[PDB]
Amino acid sequence: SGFRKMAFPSGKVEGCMVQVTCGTTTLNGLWLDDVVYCPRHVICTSEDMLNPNYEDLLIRKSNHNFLVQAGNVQLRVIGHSMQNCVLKLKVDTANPKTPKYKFVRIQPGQTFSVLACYNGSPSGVYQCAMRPNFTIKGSFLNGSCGSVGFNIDYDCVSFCYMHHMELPTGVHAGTDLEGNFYGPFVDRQTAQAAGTDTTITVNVLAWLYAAVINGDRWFLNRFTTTLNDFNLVAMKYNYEPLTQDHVDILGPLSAQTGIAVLDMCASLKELLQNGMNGRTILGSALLEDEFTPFDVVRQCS
Amino acid sequence: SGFRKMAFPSGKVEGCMVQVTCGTTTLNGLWLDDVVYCPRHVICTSEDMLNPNYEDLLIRKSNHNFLVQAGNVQLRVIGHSMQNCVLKLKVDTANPKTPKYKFVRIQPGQTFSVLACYNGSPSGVYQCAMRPNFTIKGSFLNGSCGSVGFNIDYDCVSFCYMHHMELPTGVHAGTDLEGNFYGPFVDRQTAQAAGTDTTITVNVLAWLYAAVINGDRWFLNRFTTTLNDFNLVAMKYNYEPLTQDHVDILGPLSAQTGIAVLDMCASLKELLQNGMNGRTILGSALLEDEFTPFDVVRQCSGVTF
Ligand SMILES: O=c1[nH]cc(-c2cc(-c3cc(Cl)c(F)c(OCc4ccccc4Cl)c3)c(=O)n(-c3cccnc3)c2)c(=O)[nH]1
Repeated sequence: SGFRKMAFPSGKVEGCMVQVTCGTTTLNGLWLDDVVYCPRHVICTSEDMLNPNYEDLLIRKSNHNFLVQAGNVQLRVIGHSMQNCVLKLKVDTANPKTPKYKFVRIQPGQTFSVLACYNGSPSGVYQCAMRPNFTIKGSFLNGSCGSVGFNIDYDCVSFCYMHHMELPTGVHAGTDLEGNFYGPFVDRQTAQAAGTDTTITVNVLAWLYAAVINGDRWFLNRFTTTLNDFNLVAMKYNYEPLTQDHVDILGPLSAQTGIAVLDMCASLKELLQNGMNGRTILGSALLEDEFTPFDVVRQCS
Repeated sequence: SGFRKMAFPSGKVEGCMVQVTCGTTTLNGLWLDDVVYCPRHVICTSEDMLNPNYEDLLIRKSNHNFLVQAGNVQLRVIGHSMQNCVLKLKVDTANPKTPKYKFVRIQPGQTFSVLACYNGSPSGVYQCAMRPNFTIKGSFLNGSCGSVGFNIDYDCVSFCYMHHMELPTGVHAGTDLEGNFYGPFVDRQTAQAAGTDTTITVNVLAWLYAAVINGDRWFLNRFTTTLNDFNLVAMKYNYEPLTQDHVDILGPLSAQTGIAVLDMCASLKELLQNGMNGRTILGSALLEDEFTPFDVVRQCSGVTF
């Protein structure tokens, strides 16, 4: 029993983290096979940041301008190329610690673990969700760019996020491992801001089911709702609209507990209306939206 | 910026987890050098766990009763012995992945990372605190016994917890790696409950500093107070006492932030007696007590391993 926000064991990713330096810029890279992946803004100077011409800056670079450092070992860069916002550094030796891996691009609402790193060295690991506005609410200091987010399935690491920058509001933006940003963001210091954040409704419902599975029933009620009536209400609380696909995703948990999805939706509407009234659910005084339907079956009985 | 409940990276410990079976019981063991550590209640049957005589159960067992699995490899047990509530299984070959490590006993209010495993296979990692009532509010399913808790200092793993059982209320109880229980519990299937719990005051203060560091500062006020003054109100609310040791431990955060520790205690005193309005702190409507002052310094300054 019990319910914690749980990250994946970080060992397989720890064995891939290296340090990458251009002039006075140092950040992290991901060393898989004979390729080191990192953010391309490592090649900028602070004078470039406003309107960097990345292709012009890269053409001027030589292999030996890139110092890659794995532990004590300096790695020899034998080639370099650019794919979208990610720099790809060919090195002369394959990482022996390379795990089974794949690059995946995730959807808002999906969760993953972050291995926060500085100077190629892991600082800590924590569990995150991609927000509906395509940012993540991470914990990132200067030097953290190139830290990656991942899930692990059996023994295969799926890389889904690389950290690139912190927006002025204090949240974080980055790319998949093919260098395409999540969201309408670009890697230059120009005015940009995320959409209004919203609550990940399907994740909240999944978490209410987890609470029922662990024995809390104090928030259930006798009501049911239509999908459209629920969305009309939830959106007035800045909750994401719920789709029929979300309703189908919740099938298993609704079966396992004997509570229809639109019954649970009625409970959610009432919680938004009344609050918690001094009580908690799985240890939170707030409705938690960073557990997926999949995570709930993962952690739960 | 940002502030997250953050665990230590778990790589050095993942390489030590193995499976241990006696009869129809399977749980996790910790493989360091040529010794596997795990809970001694692995030698108990159904009838045994109601009132076990462990030395007699262990006498009757022999090396080949212990089935030890390191992934697909199998370790040959060449000796067995007990230290307190932990079983020590000597194997023929040393773990090549053994990290620099030591065994430590922690204090209530100290935090650590838990690597929850099943069938010797690590599954998830999370951060938690040793409660003042010597329980931990973990998340374990059947088969998690033998999972460990640890801290990393520089390059050295400090093992501080081994998981033994779930209590009837859903909180968890275990030992240090020398098999000494945390709190007044026994490894036997009998009625047991934890004492009333309290809030780790120095950790709440540290968390308030983390909120200020991150720009959340509506709760700061003009007043100061004193330990004797704060502690009279605090104990009323089931809060641990604040000691001069706690104040000096916060000095770095006060310094980094410009808010003196006795000034911050005036803020916490007021949140107790008034609560929060409709407001949150670092996105929480509860007062958070599972971050130590060192945790906040390490996270808000970038310390790596
Ligand atoms: O040697 C190194 N130099 C710099 C960094 C670094 C760089 C950035 C960064 C990168 C790019 Cl491309 C930007 F457009 C950018 O502008 C931000 C902004 C300002 C006003 C309006 C819009 C925007 Cl977006 C910033 C960064 O956000 N962080 C960083 C800091 C804290 C947390 N997480 C990450 C680090 C580093 O890690 N190492």
